[PDB]
Amino acid sequence: DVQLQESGGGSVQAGGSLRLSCVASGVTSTRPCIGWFRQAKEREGVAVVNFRGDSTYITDSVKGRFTISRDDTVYLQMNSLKPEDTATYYCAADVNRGGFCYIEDWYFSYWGQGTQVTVSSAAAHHH
Repeated sequence: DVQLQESGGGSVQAGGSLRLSCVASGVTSTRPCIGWFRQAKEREGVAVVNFRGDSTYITDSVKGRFTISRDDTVYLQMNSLKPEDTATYYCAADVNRGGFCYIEDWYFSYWGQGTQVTVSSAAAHHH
């Protein structure tokens, strides 16, 4: 199996930033498309990146604040965070599309355990 190791979650204030990472191991043939998904509600897409670094985002609003990049190690840089960005973030892999990507979860067969991201309003935030 492809194995996915997530890191970089935490608790921040609204307007803050976090950088998630996902490291894929167990890749023996096709390098995977790596995607980030989140679930606060149903699971939803965020962004995906193909084996050569080309990215696709769920919406323009998301693309304006988050950036996905690839070194099989992928980063999701999250800026200008909204309270509503609070969720468990999951990385996922698709090795059945030649290394290329779709944004939808039904193309992904390997899932990380999830990493919690908590974004608090100014009134609620404590270090």
